[PDB]
Amino acid sequence: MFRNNYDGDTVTFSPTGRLFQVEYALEAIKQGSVTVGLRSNTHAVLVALRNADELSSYQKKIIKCDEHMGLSLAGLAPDARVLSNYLRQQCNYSSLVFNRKLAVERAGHLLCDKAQKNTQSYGGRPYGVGLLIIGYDGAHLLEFQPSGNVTELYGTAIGARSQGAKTYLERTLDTFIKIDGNPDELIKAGVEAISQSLRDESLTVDNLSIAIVGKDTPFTIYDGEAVAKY
Amino acid sequence: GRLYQVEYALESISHAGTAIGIMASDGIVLAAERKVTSTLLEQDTSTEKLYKLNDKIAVAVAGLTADAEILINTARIHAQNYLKTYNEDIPVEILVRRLSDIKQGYTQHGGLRPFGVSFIYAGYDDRYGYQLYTSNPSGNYTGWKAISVGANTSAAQTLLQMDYKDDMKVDDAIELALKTLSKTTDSSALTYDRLEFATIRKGANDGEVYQKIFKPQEIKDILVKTGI
Amino acid sequence: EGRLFQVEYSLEAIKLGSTAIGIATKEGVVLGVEKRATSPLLESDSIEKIVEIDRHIGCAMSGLTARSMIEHARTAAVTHNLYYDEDINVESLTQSVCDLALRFMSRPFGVALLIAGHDADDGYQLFHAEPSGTFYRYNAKAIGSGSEGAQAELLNEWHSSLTLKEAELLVLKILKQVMEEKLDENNAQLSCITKQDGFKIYDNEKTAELIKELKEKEAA
Amino acid sequence: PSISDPTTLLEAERNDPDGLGLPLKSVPEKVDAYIKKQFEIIKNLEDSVVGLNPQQFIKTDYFYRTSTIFYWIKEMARGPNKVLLVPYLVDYVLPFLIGLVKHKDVCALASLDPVRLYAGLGYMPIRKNHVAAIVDYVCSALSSNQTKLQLAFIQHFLSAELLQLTEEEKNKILEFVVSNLYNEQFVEVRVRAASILSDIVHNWKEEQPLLSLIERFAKGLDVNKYTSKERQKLSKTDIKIHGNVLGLGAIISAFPYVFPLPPWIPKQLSNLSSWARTSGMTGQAAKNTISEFKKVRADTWKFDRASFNTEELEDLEGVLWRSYYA
Amino acid sequence: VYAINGSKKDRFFEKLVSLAKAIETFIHPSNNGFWTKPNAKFVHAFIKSYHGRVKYEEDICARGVTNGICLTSFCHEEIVEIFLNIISLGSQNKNPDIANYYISCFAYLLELDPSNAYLIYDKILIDLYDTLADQFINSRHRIISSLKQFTRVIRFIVMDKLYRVHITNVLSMLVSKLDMNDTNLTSNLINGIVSIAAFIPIQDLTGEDDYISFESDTLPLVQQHFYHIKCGESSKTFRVDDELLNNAFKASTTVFQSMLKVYVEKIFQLVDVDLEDSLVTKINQTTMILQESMDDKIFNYFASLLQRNFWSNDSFKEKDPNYELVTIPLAALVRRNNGLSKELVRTLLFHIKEQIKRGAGSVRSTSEIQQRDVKLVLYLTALNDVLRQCHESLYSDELITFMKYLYDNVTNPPLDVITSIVIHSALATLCTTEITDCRLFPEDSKIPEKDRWGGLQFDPRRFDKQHLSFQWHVPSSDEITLSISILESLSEYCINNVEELMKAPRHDSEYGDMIQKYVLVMTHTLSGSSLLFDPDFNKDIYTCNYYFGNTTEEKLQNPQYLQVHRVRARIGHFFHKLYVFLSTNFENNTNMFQILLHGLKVWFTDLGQETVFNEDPNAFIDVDFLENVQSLSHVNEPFTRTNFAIRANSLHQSRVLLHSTNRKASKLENLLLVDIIQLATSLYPDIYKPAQGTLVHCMKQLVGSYGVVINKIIPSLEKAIKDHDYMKIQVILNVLLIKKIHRKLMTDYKDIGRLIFLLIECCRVNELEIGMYADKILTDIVIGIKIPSSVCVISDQAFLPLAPPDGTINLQVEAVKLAKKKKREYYLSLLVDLQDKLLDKLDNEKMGWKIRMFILRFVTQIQSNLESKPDKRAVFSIISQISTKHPEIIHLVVKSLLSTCNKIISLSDYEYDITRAYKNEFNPSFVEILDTSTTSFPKTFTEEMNNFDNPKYFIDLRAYVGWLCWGRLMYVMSPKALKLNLRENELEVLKTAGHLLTREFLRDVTMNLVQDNETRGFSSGNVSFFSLVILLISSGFCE
Repeated sequence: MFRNNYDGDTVTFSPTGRLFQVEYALEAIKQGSVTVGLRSNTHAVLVALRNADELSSYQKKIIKCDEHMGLSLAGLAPDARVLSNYLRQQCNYSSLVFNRKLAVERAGHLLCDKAQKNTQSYGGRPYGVGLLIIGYDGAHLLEFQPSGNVTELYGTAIGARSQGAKTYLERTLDTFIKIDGNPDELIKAGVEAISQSLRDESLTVDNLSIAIVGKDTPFTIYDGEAVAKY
Repeated sequence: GRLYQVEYALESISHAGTAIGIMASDGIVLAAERKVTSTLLEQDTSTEKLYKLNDKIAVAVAGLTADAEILINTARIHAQNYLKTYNEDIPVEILVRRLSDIKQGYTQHGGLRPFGVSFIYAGYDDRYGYQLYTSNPSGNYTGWKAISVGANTSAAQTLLQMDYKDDMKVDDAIELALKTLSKTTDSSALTYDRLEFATIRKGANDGEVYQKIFKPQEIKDILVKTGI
Repeated sequence: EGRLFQVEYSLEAIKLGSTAIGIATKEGVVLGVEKRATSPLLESDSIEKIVEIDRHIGCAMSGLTARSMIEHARTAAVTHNLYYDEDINVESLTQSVCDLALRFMSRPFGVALLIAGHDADDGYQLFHAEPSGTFYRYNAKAIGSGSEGAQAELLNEWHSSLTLKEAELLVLKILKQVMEEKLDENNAQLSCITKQDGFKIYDNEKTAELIKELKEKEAA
Repeated sequence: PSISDPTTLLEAERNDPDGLGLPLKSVPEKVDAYIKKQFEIIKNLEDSVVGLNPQQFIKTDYFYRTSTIFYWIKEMARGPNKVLLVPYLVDYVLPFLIGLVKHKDVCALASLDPVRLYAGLGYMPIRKNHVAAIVDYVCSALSSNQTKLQLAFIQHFLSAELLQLTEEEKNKILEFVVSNLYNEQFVEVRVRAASILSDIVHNWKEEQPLLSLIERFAKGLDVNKYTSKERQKLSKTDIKIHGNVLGLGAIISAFPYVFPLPPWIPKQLSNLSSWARTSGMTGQAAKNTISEFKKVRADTWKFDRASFNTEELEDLEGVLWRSYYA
Repeated sequence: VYAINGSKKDRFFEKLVSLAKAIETFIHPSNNGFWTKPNAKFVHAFIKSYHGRVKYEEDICARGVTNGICLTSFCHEEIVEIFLNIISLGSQNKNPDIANYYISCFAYLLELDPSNAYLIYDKILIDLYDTLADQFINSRHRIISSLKQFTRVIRFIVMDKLYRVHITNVLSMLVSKLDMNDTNLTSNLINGIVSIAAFIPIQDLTGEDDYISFESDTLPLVQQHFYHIKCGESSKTFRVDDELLNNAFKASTTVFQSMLKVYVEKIFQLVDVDLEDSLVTKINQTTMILQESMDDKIFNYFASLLQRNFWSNDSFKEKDPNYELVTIPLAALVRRNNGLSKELVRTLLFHIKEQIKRGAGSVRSTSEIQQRDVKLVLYLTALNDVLRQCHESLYSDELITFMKYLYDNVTNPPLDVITSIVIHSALATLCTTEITDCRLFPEDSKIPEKDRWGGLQFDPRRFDKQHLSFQWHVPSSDEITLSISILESLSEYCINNVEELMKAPRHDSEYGDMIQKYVLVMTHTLSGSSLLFDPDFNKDIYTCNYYFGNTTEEKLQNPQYLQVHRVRARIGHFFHKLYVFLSTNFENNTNMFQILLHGLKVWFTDLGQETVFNEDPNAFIDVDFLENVQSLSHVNEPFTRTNFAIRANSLHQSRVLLHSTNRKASKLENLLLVDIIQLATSLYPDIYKPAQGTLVHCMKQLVGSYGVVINKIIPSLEKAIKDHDYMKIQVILNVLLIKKIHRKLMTDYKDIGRLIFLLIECCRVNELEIGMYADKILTDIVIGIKIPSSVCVISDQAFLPLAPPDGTINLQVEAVKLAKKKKREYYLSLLVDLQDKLLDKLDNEKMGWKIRMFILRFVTQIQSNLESKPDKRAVFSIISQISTKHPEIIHLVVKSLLSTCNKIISLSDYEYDITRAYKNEFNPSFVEILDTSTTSFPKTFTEEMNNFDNPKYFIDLRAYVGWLCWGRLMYVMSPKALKLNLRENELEVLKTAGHLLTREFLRDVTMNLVQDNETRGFSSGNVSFFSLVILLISSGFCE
C-alpha cells in the first residue's frame, strides 16, 4: 500500500522536486541519542548522553578535531568518523601550510561541500549523521545536517527526544547568552538542558560526556568521574 | 551443478557438420562434411573446416566459425612461441591442453559466452608418435583411436566401433572414414564438393610431411576408387 | 521509508555457529569455544576457532574460519611494532580491524570476533567486533548458538572480583549449559591471555583436569 | 482392506454418523504388535548407554536399532504410507524423536536430523479422532531444545489444522503457550512462546477475548506503582514482567496491516514505551516490539501519524540500539 | 456456495469469516508467492458462484413462492462485509492480472443491491477524487487501480440519485487529463470515458426557464458530499433536500460543450502521437459512442466543431500520422445525418485539386509516403465519407468526373492504392443493406427525459418495439441503376486504358505504375459491387436482402442482373488477357503479378459477398467491444438501444456471409485457375506465395479443383525432373507441402503411387534441399496414410429414430452399402498393388538407406493392419535387409517382424473375425472369467498367490480386483500353453519367418543391438523379440 516509485536512489527527483533518500538520511539522526550545544560570548560547550548492556562500555559521542575545535555526533558512527578525519586533515593542512588556525565557518563550508557529493553520485549513499561543531574563544557553534546545510546557532539539540532541550534553550536564550567568564555555569545550563530531554532517565558518571572550549581554554573532553558536576 | 551455457553450446554443436578422425598405425586421417549450399556461395574459402596449426598438427572444427578462427589463431601463436622458445616443435598434448584451458576459462568468468566449437586434433611428435584428441566447450580433452563429432555422432561412433582395427593402414582408414560418412549424411549420396579431407603420414624417409590437404580432384579420385 | 537493513540482518549472528564466550578479569582473559563432533579418524587439531593475533592479543570466532581479518590484525600488530618499537593497544587493533571491515558503509564484511588482549594502559581488555565496522568493550561476552541465555548467565555471574581459574570454570559451566552436558575434553577448547605468559591455548590434559574440577565442584 | 463384498464395506463406512469413514488402510494385529515390540525393545535397551561418550554410543546395538527405527519412521512419512503411521505418533514416534533430541553429538556423527522430521510431522493427514489425542499430548523435565522443538511442532500443527481444531483444543494450546511465556528456566523458550502467542492471537475475530487478554497482560505493566530505578531493576530480574511484555508485544504484532489503526494500539505502545526506555531483557523485548511495529507500518506511516499525539510520536524514536548507531 | 441455507446460516458465515481472517495477510500486496494466484482465483470464483446462485434463486422465486433455502438480503450484507478489505488489498497487486481478478468482483457485489453498497461507493469515489487531485503522484499503481475500479462501477454509480451528480464533473476531469506521453494512462482514461458515455445521454435536460447553473449548484453539493465522505462518515448520514435535483441533471447537463471541445482538441493532439493500433481503435469507438449518445442540438454543435477543427488545425506534421482518429468520426457524422455529406464532400474535392496543383504526388516514392502528401488526409476522409453517404449521392456526375480526373492525373503506387478505394466506397455505399441509426435514445422518443440516465439497462421497456424502431438502409432502384452505370463506365474506361497501354509496351517505371493503378481500379470496382453478384448464375434458407430477388424466375426478368454478370465475365476475360500479356512480355516483373493475383483473388472470392474490407476497422460500433462494455454474467442482456441495433446489424452481416459460393467451374474460371496454378509454380518467392494463397482461396471456392491441381502438378514435376529444373522441383515440393493439398493427398488412392515414385526419383537428386523435402513428404505420407476399415460396432439406435416411414429407403441404403464396400475393396487392392510394386523395387535394385527405410516403414504399416492379407514375400524382404549392416535398418526390421507376427497372432486369437478386436463382450479363448462373489473366494485367491507348483491361473499385468473389496468378475490367464489356429497362409508365413531365424541371423541382430547401444536405455522391444523367437521355436516353425 502506497508504494513510492521515487525513493530508490539519490539521482531521481520526485515529481514535486523532493529527494526522499536525503530525507531518510535526515531521519536517520533520530535513531541516535541526544546531543545539546550551547554558546556564550567567550566559551562553548557540548553535552552528550548508549550502553549495550550492564557489561558493556558506552559509545563515544564527542570527537576532537584540533586543539581549538571539536564536534559531537548523532546517527551513524562510521560517517561521523569519516567526517571527523576529514576535518582533522583540513585543520592540519591549514596549520601546516599557512600556520593559521582554521575558522569554524570554513570548517562548516568544507563539511557541506563534502556532504553534497553523496547526494548526486548514484550507486552510493548520503551520510547518516548530524553534527554539532564548536570552536575557539569569539566562540562559534554550528549544526550540520547530512543534506549539506549549516546554521551557526546559539544553541540546539539533536536526536532521541531532543525537542525538550531545544525548547528549554529557546526559552533561556537571553539567560545563557551572557555567562561570559564562567564556563562552569554554562556547563550547568547545558546539563539542565539535556536533563529537560530525558523521559525520567537519570544522569550518571557513565552516560554523560561534556566538551568545553573557550578563550585561553583548549578543547577539553570530560568523561567518567569528571562529569560528576564538579 | 550443471552448466546450462555449456549444454547449450553442445546442443548447438550437435546441429553442425560431422567430422571424423581415424588414427592408424602409420598415419592419421581427418574428414569433414560441407553442408552450406546456395548455388552462388563460393567454395574456395581456403579450407572451411580443416586448419593447420603448424607443420605437424592439424585441426578439424565443428561449430561457430568466428570462435574457431580465434582459437586457431591463438593456437598458431602459441605453437610459434614454443618453437621460438625451445627451438623444437610443440608437442600435441601441450597445445591441446592450452586450448582446453582457454575454453575452461571462457566457461567460468561471467560476461563471456562459451566457445560453441568442438575440435578434433591430429598431430605427430617424437614422444608418442601419432596422436588424436577431441576437445569440447566444457574444457575436457580426450585421446581416441577413432572419433566423430557433429550431427550424427552416435551412428558414426557405432559404425566405427563395428569396423575398426588396431593395425589398419592409412588407405584403410580413408576408406573407413568415407564409408562412415556416406552412411550417415542426410543428403542421399556423398560428393566431392561437400567433403574436406586431410592426411598426416610419415614415409620411409624421415621427412614428416604432415600437411597433405586433399584437392577437390584428389577427393573425387579417392571417392571413385573407393566406390562411394 | 528506507534504512540499512542488510547490516541488521548481518548482526543477527545468533545462529552463525558454535558458541564462543570470553571473560575478562584482573589476572587474564579467558576464551572458550565449542568443538564440533566430527569423525573419530579426523584430526581435531585442524579445527582452530581461537587464533593468536600476537603474543599479547588473541582472538575467538563463532562462524566459519575461512581469515582476512586475522591476517590484517597480525600485519597491523607487526607494522606497529616495526614503526614504534612497542606493542599495539588492544583498542587500536580493534579499531584497525573495524576500519578494514568498513573500507572493504552499507554492506557488512567479515564475521563477528571476540578480541582479547593486555596492555600497560588499560590492563586486560575484551572487545566484541561486529561486521558493521564497530566494536564494544565488554566484561565477558557470548556469541553463537544459545548466546542470549549465556549472556544472561554472564550478567548474573560476573562480579569484577573473579580470578583466572574462576573465569575458566565459569566458561566451562556456561559452555556445558549451552551444549546441554557431556563435555569432557573434545566438545570445548580453552585459551588464556596473561601479562607474563602472553597468549596460550590449553592442551587436552589441562582441559580434562578443569572439567574434572568442575564436576567435583558441582558434586560438592 | 480386501473386504468380502461392497455391502460389508458400505455398512462399515457409514457406521459412524459423523460422515467421516474408516481409514483407507489399516495395519493388521501381527505387524502392529511387531512394531510395538521393536519400540519396547528400544525403550528397554536404554541402560547400555548410560555413561558412554558419543564414540562409544555410536557402536552399541541400541544405537543401531535406534538408527533403523529412525530410518523406518523417515521412510513412512514420505508418501502413501502416511495414514498407517498416525496411530503410532502419540505413544511411540514422538517420544522416540524427543528422546533422540537429547543426543546432539550422536546425531551429528550419525548424520541424523530428528528436529526436522519432528517439525514436519505436524503436516501429516491426521484425522479427527487422533487430533484430540495429539493436542492433549503436546500440551502435556524437557530441556530447552526439546521445549523449543515442541513449540515449533505446535506452531506447524496449528498452521495445518487451523480450521479443524475445536474451541477447547485451541484454548488448551493457548494456555500451554501462555504457560511457556512464563518459563522459569529459559529465555529463548519465552521468546518462542511469544511468537506462537502472536500467531494464535492473529486468528481471533471476537473482540472480547482480545480485550481480556490485553487486560491480563497489561495488569502488571502499570508504571504508576513503580519508579525509574525500580523499573530498571525489574527490567533485568523480574520474570513476570518479561512475560507480560512479551505477551503484549505479541498481541501488538498480531495486527500488521490494520487500517485505520485501532485506538488501543497507540495506548499499548505508550504503555510499552516506558519499559522500552529501560535496560534489560524487558527493555530489549519492548524495543524489538516497537521496531517491528514501525517497520511494518512504514508504508502507511503518513496516515498513521494522526493516531498519536506529539508525546506519543516522540516516545517512539530511540528504540533501535546498535553498535553502528550513536 | 451451495451448502448455504437461508434460514440457518450462522455457522457457515462464521467459518467464512475465519477463512477470510486466515487469508487476509496472504492477500496483502507486499506478500507475493505461490499463494497469490490461488487466493485471487478462489475469491473471484466464490463471488461469481454466489452471484449465480442468487440470480437462479430470484429467477425461481419470480415464478412462484419463496422457499426457506434461498438467500436473503442479510446474506448479501454479510458477504459484502466479509469480502471487504480483501478486494481492496488485492486491487493494489503488483501483477495486473491479480488486480483485475480482485477488481472484477465489484460488479458482482453491486449487482446484488446490498444495503451496504455505500461502503464500496464511498471508497471508490474517495480513491478516484484523490487520484484526480494528484494526491497519488508518487504511486502510479494506485492511479491505475482507481481508474479501473471507477470504470467497473460506472454503470452502477450512474443509477443512484445521490451519486449521479459526480459523473459529469468526473467526465470533465478525465477528458482534460489525456496525456501525450503515458499511453497506458490514456487507455485507462478512454476506458472510463467509454463507460461513462455508454450509460448516459449527452443532452441538456434543463427545461425552459430554470435559471440554474453548474457552478452555483452542482459544485457546492459535490464539495460538501466529498468532504462529508472523506471526513470519516458514510453516505447514510448525508441528508439532502430537493435542491439535489437542482444540483442533478438540470445543472450538470450544461457542461457538455466545453468537454466536447477539449476532447476534440485532445484528439487532434493525439493525431501526431505514435500509438498502438488497439488504442487507436478504442479511441475511435469512444468518439463514435460519444456521437451516438448525443441529442440533435449537441450533435449539431459537435459536427460543426469537428469540421471547423478539421479545416483549420496545426496537426499532421509527422510523416506517420493517425488519420483515422479524425477521418472515421467525420464519416460517423454522415452516418447520423447524411445531409451534411454534400458540401463537406465538395470542399474535400476542392482541397484535393489544390494539393495536386501545388505538386503533390509528382515524385515517386513507392517504398513509403513522404512529407509532401497531406492530400492523403483529404483522400482518406473522402473514402470514409463516401462509405456512408447512403442515398445522399443522387453529385453523382461531379464525383464521377472527379474520380476520372484523379485517376488520370495521379501516378504513384502508394497514392494509387489509396485513390483506388474511392470507387469501392461509392459502389458499396449504394448497394449494401446496413443500419444507420444507433442512437442511445431517438429524437422522437416517448421515454420521459428523467429515466434516460441508464439507457434503460435494467428496465423492461428496453425490449419495446417502439423504443427499438431501428432505421435501416435499403437500396432502391435509383441507387442500383447508378451503381450499375458507374461500374460499366469505370470498367470500360480501365479496359480501354490498359488496351492502349498494351498496344505500345514500354520498360520504364511509369508504364508499370499506370498498369498497376488501372488494375487496382478494376479490382476495387469488382469489390465495391460484390453484393450485386449471384454465385449460382451459371446454373438456401438464408435469404438476405438481395435486390434482384430470390428463386430464379424473378432474377431472369431483370436485364440489370444479366448485364452485371456480363460485365463481370468481360472483366474476367480481360484479366486472362492481361495475364497472358504479362507472361509473354514482363516475366521478370513482380509487382504487376502481385496486383494481378490480388485481382484474381477478388474476382474469385467476391461472388455475392464482401470479404476484403469486412474485417478492417471502420466507422461502425464494434460488436465485440460494446458487448464487452455492457455484459454482466447471469443477467439477461442488460444492453442499450445502440447495442441491440449493432447486434441486429451484425446478425444481418452474418446471414449475408453465410451463403455457399461453391459451384462448378466454368470455362473462364477453369482458365483463371490454370493461370493461378502456373503462377503458383514460379521461381520468385515474392510471386508464388501470394499465388499459393490465391490458389488455396480458389480451391475453397471451386468444387473439384483439387483434381485439376494434382493433374497439373504431377506432369510438371515429372518434366522438371526430366529437364533437371531444380528450382521448379523445389517450388513444386513446397506447393505439395500446402496444408490442404497435404491433407487431401493422404486419401488420394488413385495417384498416390505415382507421387511416391516421383518423390523417390527426387530423393536421388543431390543439389539442394530437394532430397530432404522429398524425404519429409515421404515420411508424412507413411505416417498419415489412411487405410479404410470394414468394422463398425454401432448400436441400432443410432439411426433407427430417423428412419422415414417409406419402403423405398431400404433399397437405397443397401445399394449405398454395397457400393461403399466395393470402393473400399478397390482402394485396399490399390494399396496392396502399391506395396507389391515397392517390394519389387526394393528387391531388384541394390540404393540409399533412406529409400530402404521408407519402403520398410510403408510395408510395415500395410502388413500390421488387420485388413491386409499377410505375405511371405514381404516378410522375406524385410528379414533379408540385415546385410546392410545399418543399425537403423536392423531396428526397423526387428520392429516390422514384431508387428507382422503380432498381427498374425491376433488373427489366430480372433478366429479370423477382426470385428472382435473392438467387441467389448468378446474375450480371447485363453482368458478366463472368475466369479469373485463367492463366500470362500478370498482364501482361494490367497492360496493361489502362494501356489508355485500347479497354478490354476495367472495375472500378468497389475492386479486391481480385490484390493478394496471383492464381488466383480475378474479376468485371468489360463495356465495352459497357447496354440495357434492358423490357416495355410499364416502358417506358411510363420514357417518362412522361422526358417530365416538362423543362429547367424540372431547373432548378427544381437551384436548390432549391443554395438549400437552406448546407454542403459533396457528396451522392452528386445524382450518382445525374444518372446517371439521363443514362440516360433516352440511351435516348430524355427529350427
